[PDB]
Amino acid sequence: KAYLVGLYTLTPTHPGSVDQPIQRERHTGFPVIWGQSLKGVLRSYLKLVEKVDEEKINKIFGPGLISVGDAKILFFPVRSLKGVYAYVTSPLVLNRFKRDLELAGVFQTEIPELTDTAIASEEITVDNKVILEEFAILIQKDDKGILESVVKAIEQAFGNEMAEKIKGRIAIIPDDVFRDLVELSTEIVEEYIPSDTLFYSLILVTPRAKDNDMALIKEVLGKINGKYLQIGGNETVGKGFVKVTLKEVT
Repeated sequence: KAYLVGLYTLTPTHPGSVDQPIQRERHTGFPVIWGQSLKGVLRSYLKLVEKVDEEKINKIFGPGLISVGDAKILFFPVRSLKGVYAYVTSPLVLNRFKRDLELAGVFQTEIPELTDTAIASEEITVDNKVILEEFAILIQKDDKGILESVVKAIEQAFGNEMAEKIKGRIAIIPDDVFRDLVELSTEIVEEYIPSDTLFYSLILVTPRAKDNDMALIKEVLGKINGKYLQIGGNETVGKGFVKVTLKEVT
């Protein structure tokens, strides 16, 4: 079995590997949080905040019994003329997400290719385009209900509160533009991912597990749903606070 994890940054963040740049995928340039880091904060959180038994932890995480994946960006917040900001994703991102769900053992609605046009909520459209920082991006008419199936996916994967926050404020952009945005619209004071970014990660149970272990895992891990964590450097000046969701896949 698999658990799906949502990470919503509440505060500018510099995860893991502070004049050094944030970690990115070698071939895309997308920001990412390594599963090592992530495992770290999850474990240490179950120890220092949840008071879980150290032994239950060693049975689940090691000194293991699960795999904590790299968290990957699903929605990235961008300055938007109409609306104040938009949740920007893209076809590459969405497909990678669908592929990851399939790996988890799971969303069967065709994501459309886009190269020069966007599909967006109406709430952020100045007819007839979405305007994200510099770029004005021409909008195509959503007549396949893609936004509502995506809002639906958000709701099934991260809950009502998250789907609510996002709904009305969503834009699907050409991939290259999305990549430009996430490379050039990072928070600089040095570099941070913005404070309304949404990440997702998989937790996978080993096939050699028995039902007692599955029960153990379900219990311990369920204690992170709806909770607040810190990740990255600069914790004392208010950076890296995130809001975690956890969800048993079917």
